[PDB]
Amino acid sequence: APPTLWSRVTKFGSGWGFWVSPTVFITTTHVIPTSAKEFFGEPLTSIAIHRAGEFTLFRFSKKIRPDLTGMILEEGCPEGTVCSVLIKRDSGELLPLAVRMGAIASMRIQGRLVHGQSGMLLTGANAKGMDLGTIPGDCGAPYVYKRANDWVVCGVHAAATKSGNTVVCAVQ
Amino acid sequence: PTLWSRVTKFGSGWGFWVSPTVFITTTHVIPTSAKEFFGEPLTSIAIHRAGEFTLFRFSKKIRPDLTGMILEEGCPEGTVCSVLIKRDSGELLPLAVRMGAIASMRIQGRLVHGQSGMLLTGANAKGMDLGTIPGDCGAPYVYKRANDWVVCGVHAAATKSGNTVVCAVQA
Ligand SMILES: CC(C)(CO)NC(=O)c1cccc(Cl)c1
Repeated sequence: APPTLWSRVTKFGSGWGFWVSPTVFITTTHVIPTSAKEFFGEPLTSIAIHRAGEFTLFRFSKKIRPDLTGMILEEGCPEGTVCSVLIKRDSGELLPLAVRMGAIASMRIQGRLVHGQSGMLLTGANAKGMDLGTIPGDCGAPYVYKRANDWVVCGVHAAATKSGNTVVCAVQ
Repeated sequence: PTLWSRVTKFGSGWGFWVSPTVFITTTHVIPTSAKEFFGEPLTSIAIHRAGEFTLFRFSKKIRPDLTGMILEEGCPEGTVCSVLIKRDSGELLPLAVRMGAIASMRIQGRLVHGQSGMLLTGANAKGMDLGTIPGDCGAPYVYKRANDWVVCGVHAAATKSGNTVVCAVQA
């Protein structure tokens, strides 16, 4: 995946978030530190927060990442789209996991209720474990795909089944 | 402890540590001029070649951090293998491959003998981290059986799509 998409993937709370633009940062609601009152040197009172279930968007009143171009964020993607989930792992290792995207879904995963766009990993027979599949610390990683001219981000990693291929992308 | 630590840059492609002393790769990626590999004189290395499959056995422990894994001659038809691709970018790209019969296949004008496979990414336009490229040769084919990982061969070739592949196998 292009270096300019990896540069946007930022370690955050118990997981990750993603810079859509110099002023817009997206993440999974449950990775946000619940005590936090300051983000990137800005107080809460200078930030517009848009929350839909497991999807959170932060809009800043100054350019926090002026090195970046604004890119397209969409509310999920068409059924059958193949996306990459841009996962960073132990020691500048980059893991762009291939996922075939499905229907909007509500599920119960490890007792928790989760809603977003479902998908199936295309990495192996079963993706149990960290070599072929996701771990809890991957939450907030972006789902991206190429419209063979440009790249689109269509949501953030919310949950995965224990012993399975199924993942959920939280969407705007 | 990870399978990915076993995938190592080698010659024009990659190879895989099966054990502290056993390394497997694709015959055509191996340097044709060498007096040592991994600091060990070629004098003390056993080389077993079968077509596009090569196994090296070293006289001392090169990777003492590793346990020995199961190596088999291919896998049953219908098995969904993972090809463990490493890229010079720093990307790790595990891709699902549905495995078919052992055959001699015509791939970009050459005959290649090994186990056929097709990627589950399928459609085409792999210009997205969705298919193989020539520099990926020697990457291992693995799958989970019970609690056990099995390595069943090495990446030897692919069609122009990068979606129809050949896994070179032992013996
Ligand atoms: C990435 C950092 C170091 C900063 O955002 N993460 C945390 O400080 C963190 C992690 C887990 C839980 C809570 Cl409350 C905070």
